[PDB]
Amino acid sequence: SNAMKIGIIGVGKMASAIIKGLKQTPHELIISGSSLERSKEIAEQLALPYAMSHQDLIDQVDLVILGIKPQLFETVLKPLHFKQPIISMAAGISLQRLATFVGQDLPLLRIMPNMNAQILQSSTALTGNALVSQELQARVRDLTDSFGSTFDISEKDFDTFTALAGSSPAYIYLFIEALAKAGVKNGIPKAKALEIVTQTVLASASNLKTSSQSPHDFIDAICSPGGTTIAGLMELERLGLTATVSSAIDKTIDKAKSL
Amino acid sequence: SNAMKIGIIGVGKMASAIIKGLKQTPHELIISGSSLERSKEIAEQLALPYAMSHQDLIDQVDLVILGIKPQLFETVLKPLHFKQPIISMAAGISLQRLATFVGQDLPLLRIMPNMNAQILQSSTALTGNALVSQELQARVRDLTDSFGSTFDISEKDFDTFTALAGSSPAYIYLFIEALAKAGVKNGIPKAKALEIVTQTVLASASNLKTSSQSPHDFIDAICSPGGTTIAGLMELERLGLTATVSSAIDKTIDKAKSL
Amino acid sequence: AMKIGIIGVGKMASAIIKGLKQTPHELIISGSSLERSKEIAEQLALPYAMSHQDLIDQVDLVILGIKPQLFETVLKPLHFKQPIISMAAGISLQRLATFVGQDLPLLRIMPNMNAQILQSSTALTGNALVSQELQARVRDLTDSFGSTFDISEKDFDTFTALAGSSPAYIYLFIEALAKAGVKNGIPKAKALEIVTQTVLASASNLKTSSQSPHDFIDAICSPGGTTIAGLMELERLGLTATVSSAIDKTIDKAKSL
Amino acid sequence: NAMKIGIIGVGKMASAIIKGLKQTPHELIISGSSLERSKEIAEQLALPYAMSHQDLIDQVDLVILGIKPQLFETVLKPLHFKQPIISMAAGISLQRLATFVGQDLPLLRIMPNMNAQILQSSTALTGNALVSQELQARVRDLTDSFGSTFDISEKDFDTFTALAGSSPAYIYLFIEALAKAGVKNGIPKAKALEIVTQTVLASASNLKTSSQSPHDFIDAICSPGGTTIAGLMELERLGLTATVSSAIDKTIDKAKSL
Ligand SMILES: NC(=O)c1ccc[n+]([C@@H]2O[C@H](COP(=O)([O-])OP(=O)(O)OC[C@H]3O[C@@H](n4cnc5c(N)ncnc54)[C@H](OP(=O)(O)O)[C@@H]3O)[C@@H](O)[C@H]2O)c1
Ligand SMILES: NC(=O)c1ccc[n+]([C@@H]2O[C@H](COP(=O)([O-])OP(=O)(O)OC[C@H]3O[C@@H](n4cnc5c(N)ncnc54)[C@H](OP(=O)(O)O)[C@@H]3O)[C@@H](O)[C@H]2O)c1
Ligand SMILES: NC(=O)c1ccc[n+]([C@@H]2O[C@H](COP(=O)([O-])OP(=O)(O)OC[C@H]3O[C@@H](n4cnc5c(N)ncnc54)[C@H](OP(=O)(O)O)[C@@H]3O)[C@@H](O)[C@H]2O)c1
Ligand SMILES: NC(=O)c1ccc[n+]([C@@H]2O[C@H](COP(=O)([O-])OP(=O)(O)OC[C@H]3O[C@@H](n4cnc5c(N)ncnc54)[C@H](OP(=O)(O)O)[C@@H]3O)[C@@H](O)[C@H]2O)c1
Ligand code: NA
Ligand code: NA
Ligand code: NA
Ligand code: NA
Repeated sequence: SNAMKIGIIGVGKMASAIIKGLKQTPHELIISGSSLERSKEIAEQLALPYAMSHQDLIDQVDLVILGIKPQLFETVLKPLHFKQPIISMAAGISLQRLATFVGQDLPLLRIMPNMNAQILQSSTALTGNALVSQELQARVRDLTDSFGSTFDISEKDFDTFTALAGSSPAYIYLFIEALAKAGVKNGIPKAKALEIVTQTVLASASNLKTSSQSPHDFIDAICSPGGTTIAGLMELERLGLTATVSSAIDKTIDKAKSL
Repeated sequence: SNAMKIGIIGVGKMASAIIKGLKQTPHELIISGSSLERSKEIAEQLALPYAMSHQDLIDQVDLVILGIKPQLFETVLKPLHFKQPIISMAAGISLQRLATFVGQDLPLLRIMPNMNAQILQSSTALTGNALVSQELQARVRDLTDSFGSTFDISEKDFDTFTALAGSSPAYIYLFIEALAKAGVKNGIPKAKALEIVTQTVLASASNLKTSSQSPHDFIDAICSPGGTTIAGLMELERLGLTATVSSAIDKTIDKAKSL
Repeated sequence: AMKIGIIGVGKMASAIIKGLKQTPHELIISGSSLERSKEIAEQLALPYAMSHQDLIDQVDLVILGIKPQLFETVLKPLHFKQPIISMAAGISLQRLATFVGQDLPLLRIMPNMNAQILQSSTALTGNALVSQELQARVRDLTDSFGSTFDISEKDFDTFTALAGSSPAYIYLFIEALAKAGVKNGIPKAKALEIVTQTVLASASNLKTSSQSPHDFIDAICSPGGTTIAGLMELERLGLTATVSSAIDKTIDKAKSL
Repeated sequence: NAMKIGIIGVGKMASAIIKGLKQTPHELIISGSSLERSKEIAEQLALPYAMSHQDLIDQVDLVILGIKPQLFETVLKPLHFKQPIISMAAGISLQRLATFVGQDLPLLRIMPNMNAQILQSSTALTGNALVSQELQARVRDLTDSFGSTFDISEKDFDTFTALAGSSPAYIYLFIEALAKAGVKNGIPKAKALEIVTQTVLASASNLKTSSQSPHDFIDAICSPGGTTIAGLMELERLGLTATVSSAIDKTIDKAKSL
């Protein structure tokens, strides 16, 4: 059948998020944690089969997905013997470096998902090494489409995409929290302030998405002469909002590079 | 019939946006611009009846909507004789001040919409003076629901809501532009960078909306220990993203207060 | 064809006379002292008056070229009897009526130094005594040394910053580009030639195009390129905030004058 | 005395010089990042396309490169060049270009800007040791067709890139800042922008035709106890000059690292 068996090594927050989307596929799933005790425990919570070891996982599966953090790739992967294509979700680790940990004869793929996988709206980058066929990439693209959208991104752009899509949800939340806290400062209860700004963020992003106008086109439209919005906007300029965000993205990329 | 005749005095960007939603109602619409030449010209563009003067507008209508900027309220309104309930969309002008321009015997309402009215997803505050009945408020709430959602907000909170919902779209766009420009700095074409971040902003806001978790709960989930996201987040802290946004909201509110 | 008189002729007033010489009107000037009047009249190839009042009695229209802080001192002891045009920053039509009279049509202009090449961007406005006749005759005057903007008086201080003061900010900006050129190995004259020509062309491109400045910025910023690196440095150090705060200060000063 | 000129990579900048190239006697042909893209671009620009880069190279007297600097190595090494080549790329020296395309070719660099769209680019031009008097003169006619041309030595190219290639973006951010200051203070954006754009245009024209320096002009415009001097000292306070200089330095750093 089109159905394959997929094993996941390391199941934390990001891997847990993509499981939900993977349950909506025909495929069979099996997991493997940091200890056997931990594996049973999360297999409990997710209602899925667990493996007795990572090698035990590897020996029965058609495709492996790696959910461990990048700092543990060498330690965890080198002692193992892989036998199928592997997908890494890890920031900062190239396909070339993965091949040294895992083997030069394996088709290897990289994805860069985000926590919006939780609602099947991840914005996920996908790329493969020279051993990945058209058909295999398409099969994996089916997997990524199950928990959001999929972007065909060159590997040389993966670190930048990690910042724009992978990490940015946190920056978006801090920004949202900032508007809401400012509502609190100024008289509006937190829950109410959050509801208003979250709905406004949603609507503003849809409006941009479906319009041919740029972000600056909208800003010109919204800033009435001598109005309240231009006052707030020049305060954003004075305090360096744009420089702040961009510097943050630079730091994110720098970290991805050093990993 | 339930249908009324509604006249709009001053039709710029914000008033143009709410027309689309008002066309989806049973009601009859008529507009009135800055000059008769301008009125014909925009009635042309919107495919609607225009009035020969503001008084000409006032004499045939069941409800007036004011789309002029706050700085022109005194100049434009005092010479006129109003005969029906009026809705003001203007930032910074209380119902009490409007009554001095327009009359102490009129039911008066305030709304605070945003440019997302363009896609019928405005987040709109609504309030009325002591002359507004339950039935009239409900009829006007029907109007506001035609171009988005409606919030029952005390007038004392209108200036803060103006900042959180009315002006914030511009701040959201500048923030989005900042992420996208940072993608450009780092190798990703503008259009592509915008597509990725706009979709991520959309998805992140839906995820927050439908979840019981706070923005900081999500941030903890997204920040892997020693990872790329915590690096970028501490850079946002170092450069004062939260203080920046909040100071901007303060400036927005200050301007609303001085108007 | 009227006889037009100018009281006070410094930098701005001198720049404006080149354009006025190309109108059919007759001109006469009056300075800070008889000697100064003659010195100035010689170099402009124009007649001069023996005193401000002597100027006033023979002239259809007065143009004021003195600094705002001299308006009271210089105008109060005179007796005007024509429409007056003020080019002064900070001085309202209302305040001027206080110095010269409540029965006079009074206009304000706000030109800039580009009058020298007849390309000033000049705001024009008048009080309640100004017919659509008079505003027309005066608009012909201002079109002689550039373009004319019908600007309401409430917007004059801002126009003053945007068109009147801004040439100096533009020049500091150009100078900064050229100094940056010098710092990095290109001679001052050559860098200034390059930059001036680039500013000139850029603004011509913007003017004839339907695209916004930010649209052009998007076209110019190649992904991973040099321009986006420089642009984000400008954002880091606050170019936009800095210009805006300078404009606010210009407007604050206009207000307090 | 007419060449055929071929163009490899056609983005914003390359599309901008076409208009001037069309006013020349020379024949033109293009080649993009795929055959599908070549035809879309040919459609938009009303110009012949080649079936591939080598196909372009094989039938052409001169090659102009409009690809990004980051792509030179990947795109140029596999090909076999057979004629003089003009690069418009930031940051890549003639010496480095020769390692990608061969040591036996006359090679030239230009540095234009987006004002080529209206035939008013400020374009630097330089050639390697293999470029003749006559060839550079022929290239000078090419760049003269979309603006002015500056004979500048290559050691000065990264600085020229910043002053003339990148600077229009800095000029527009400045104009935009002036226009937004207008909006903040009650004047509509379109109106504000019309006023400042016209002022920048006239100011730069006055400077060009005067013998006075920018600082001379500043002295003229700053009436004692006036509004301009107050704004000027605010620019000084907040560091306008050092800000522009620092951006130029960063533009040049980037060109160096490319
Ligand atoms: N979080 C995000 O929003 C995000 C977004 C995009 C990409 N990513 C990528 O996703 C990957 C995981 O990130 P995360 O945030 O999910 O990290 P996390 O929450 O810390 O999850 C890592 C998991 O791996 C487990 N683990 C530790 N040692 C192991 C080993 N010996 N063998 C098997 N499993 C082991 C840990 O188990 P215990 O709990 O028992 O210690 C933990 O649950 C990273 O590579 C990151 O680059 C994350
Ligand atoms: N823009 C927003 O995102 C936003 C958001 C929330 C609330 N608001 C509120 O909405 C109101 C309008 O803002 P806006 O951004 O739409 O401003 P705008 O774009 O400048 O529109 C104002 C319009 O009123 C017209 N007008 C001027 N004088 C008039 C008079 N004599 N009689 C009738 N009409 C006249 C102008 O006509 P001409 O074009 O011919 O000059 C202009 O089209 C403001 O009160 C503001 O507080 C705006
Ligand atoms: N400069 C600009 O770029 C600019 C731009 C737009 C608007 N403006 C406005 O234009 C006006 C002129 O400014 P400016 O920069 O041209 O100043 P300026 O060069 O210093 O001119 C002032 C002139 O007034 C003369 N004056 C002094 N006392 C006088 C008196 N008692 N009677 C008659 N004339 C007297 C001075 O004569 P002496 O030379 O003998 O001292 C001097 O020539 C100001 O009101 C300013 O706000 C200036
Ligand atoms: N932008 C400026 O104002 C400016 C000013 C002076 C000099 N420059 C220089 O001009 C060059 C291009 O800049 P730009 O702003 O025009 O960048 P751009 O718009 O991104 O153009 C680069 C073009 O190269 C194409 N391309 C990608 N891969 C290719 C390949 N495999 N073979 C052939 N063509 C390929 C791209 O096609 P697709 O669209 O199909 O991907 C794109 O259209 C740069 O080297 C830069 O240093 C730029
Ligand atoms: Na790395
Ligand atoms: Na107020
Ligand atoms: Na004043
Ligand atoms: Na370089």
